[PDB]
Amino acid sequence: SFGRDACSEMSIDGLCQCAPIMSEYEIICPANAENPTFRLTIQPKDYVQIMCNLTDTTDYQQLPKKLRIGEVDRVQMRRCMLPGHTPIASILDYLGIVSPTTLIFESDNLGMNITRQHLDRLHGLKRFRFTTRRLTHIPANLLTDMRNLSHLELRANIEEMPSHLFDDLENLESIEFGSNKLRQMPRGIFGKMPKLKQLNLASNQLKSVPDGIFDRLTSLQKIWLHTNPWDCSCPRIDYLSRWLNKNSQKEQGSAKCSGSGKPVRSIICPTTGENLY
Ligand SMILES: *[C@@H]1O[C@H](CO[C@@H]2O[C@@H](C)[C@@H](O)[C@@H](O)[C@@H]2O)[C@@H](O)[C@H](O)[C@H]1NC(C)=O
Ligand SMILES: *[C@@H]1O[C@H](CO)[C@@H](O)[C@H](O)[C@H]1NC(C)=O
Repeated sequence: SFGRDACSEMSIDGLCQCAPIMSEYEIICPANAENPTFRLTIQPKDYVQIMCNLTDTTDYQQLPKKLRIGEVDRVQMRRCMLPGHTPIASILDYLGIVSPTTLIFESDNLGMNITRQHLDRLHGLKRFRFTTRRLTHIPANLLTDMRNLSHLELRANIEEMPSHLFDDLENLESIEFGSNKLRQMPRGIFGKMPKLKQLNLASNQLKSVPDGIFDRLTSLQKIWLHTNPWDCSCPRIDYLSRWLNKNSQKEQGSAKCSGSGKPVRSIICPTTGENLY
């Protein structure tokens, strides 16, 4: 495991400078650079922060060599590029990071779209957060085999969500899809969520939801649907207005009608005699 002795030795050969700050260590790569390629913040047996300043994926060869961080709970990556068509776990293995349960990936310099391969060997994760100001495509197989995942956060200006995104994922307790550009929610997306307690869909472009979309959320406790331009015309808002009125205790904040500004829960649609779902 990385400690005092490893930090002192790193400052001797001067490939990367190391300085112990508080109960943590700061690694600058390359040494004495005004704008370093890598700035690592390591707290042994707790967390690792990787601050990147890369122009292209080949800059990863400038990472500290033979570094053995060991077991940590959280890995935070900031401004880092997706390592081409190579898993993110390969960066983690090279730095000697062992079995992290939380991965945070935040970057405006991705260099490419995220794939299923980028998450290979990260099946053990319990918490995953992907953040970017860049418009990104979410493939249908992105979260396949992420069976230990209980907390998912995607803030990547996503417009569409694939229908089979949560296929075979059953341990999910929290889904944070707020502050994206979502115009639609596909029917059957929350069909197999027996443990889901929190769902955030606030600050998107949702005008409607398919009928029966939340009916299988048996463990649901909190839901965010505000800051969406909801179409409160009848019968379009019939299902959501009735559902929000019945589950009023679960709603966090207030979903409002694009026109009037009235809460969605206050709409009572008349009966025309048509078929319901
Ligand atoms: C990111 O993806 C954009 C859209 O990709 C399209 O959709 C996928 C499902 C495939 O069919 C692919 O062949 C299509 O191109 C691209 O337009 C965009 O260039 C990609 N971004 C980068 C940086 O490569
Ligand atoms: C990243 O490096 C460039 C020079 O390549 C520099 O202009 C920029 O300020 C650096 N970013 C930070 C956060 O220091």
